[PDB]
Amino acid sequence: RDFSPVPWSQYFESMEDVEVENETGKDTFRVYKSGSEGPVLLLLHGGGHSALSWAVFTAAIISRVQCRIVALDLRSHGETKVKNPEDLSAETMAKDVGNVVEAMYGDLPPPIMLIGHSMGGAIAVHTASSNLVPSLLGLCMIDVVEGTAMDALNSMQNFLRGRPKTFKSLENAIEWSVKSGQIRNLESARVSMVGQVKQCEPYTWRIELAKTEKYWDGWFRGLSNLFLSCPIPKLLLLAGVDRLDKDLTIGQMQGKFQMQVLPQCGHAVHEDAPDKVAEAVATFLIRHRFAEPI
Repeated sequence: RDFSPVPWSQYFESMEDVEVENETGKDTFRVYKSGSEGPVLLLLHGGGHSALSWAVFTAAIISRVQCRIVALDLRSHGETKVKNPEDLSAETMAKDVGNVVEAMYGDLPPPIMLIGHSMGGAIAVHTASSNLVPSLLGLCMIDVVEGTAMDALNSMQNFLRGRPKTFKSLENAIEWSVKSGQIRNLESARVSMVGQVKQCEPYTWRIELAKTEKYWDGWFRGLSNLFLSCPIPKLLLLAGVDRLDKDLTIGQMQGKFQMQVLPQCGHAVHEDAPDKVAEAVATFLIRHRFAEPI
């Protein structure tokens, strides 16, 4: 099989480094974009990943509904450069998302649907909840359930600590990511892995997720009810997570959010089964008349 790196340009129409001047100075956030019409799907990746994890999903969703895509490298991930990379509190990260949207569109933002996986799902909710994105019309969390969130992350640490510490080349990192079982979908791995690593000082991991543990409580505490309280249509996609917690079960009985079950994936279902995620998102968008089918 071919494990050579595939660039972002095979999936996104453009990319930009968005400048943001915040309390700690002047930061730059990397975004990969696509499309010209329809709602902007603002995609937030999970811990240790990057916006490139949404590459294959982007091609899949664009072929189903008329929409735009803005995949964001969160603080300390991918190619984003902040002055205080240690601060991964929910508060700061949500603020970043709002600041990025503000810088990208100013006073005339397009309709936006937040979509986040794991850590990104929590950040998506904190952002929507704090009303940091004025034009928000919908919210989606992928495999994020407060009740078991901490346990999901802890089960991962064992794997994370055992991974190779460096790779001779980007191609070897990609080959390892597939053969290790981390990324089942070869297509996604060839493009997304470049976002998970960086050149040493050979490649090494962009971030040691274990160092962010002090912020996990802030990411998930009260997240389920926080999600339910957001005054916009909502979507919960389950893949690796097999159950709702008590809060969401109650919310579901109250009809507060749409829910869909996708094929199991211990990692990122948006990388492993891009079109299944796109199909679910497209259905939701069409259901609420947020976008037109292609």
